[PDB]
Amino acid sequence: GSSGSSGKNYDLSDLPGPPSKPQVTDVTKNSVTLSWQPGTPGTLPASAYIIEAFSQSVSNSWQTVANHVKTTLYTVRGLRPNTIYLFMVRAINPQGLSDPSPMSDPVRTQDSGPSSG
Repeated sequence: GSSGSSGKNYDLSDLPGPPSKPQVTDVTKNSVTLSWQPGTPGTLPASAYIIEAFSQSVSNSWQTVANHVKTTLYTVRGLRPNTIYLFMVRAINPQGLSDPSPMSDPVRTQDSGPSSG
């Protein structure tokens, strides 16, 4: 469409093109807000997004930390203060998940003080 070239040409895929790397906006002791710009369709439309997180000091796994996200800006919650986190965004469609976004790179939560200062 409004482009017609890329480095590669086609794929063996029926999935959306992935989101951009998220940003980070609001953070607290245990919520943080992520903002990204969306993927684009091809074969099919998009259904929703996921966000995963990973933290060595939480569980050794990547886990789902929001599911069927219908927005581009999302407050994560329930985290641990003074703990590092990673995030990736994933698109969803009628056939699979897309390729992931880039990682957010490791945020740190604040602390469970009030931050009067």
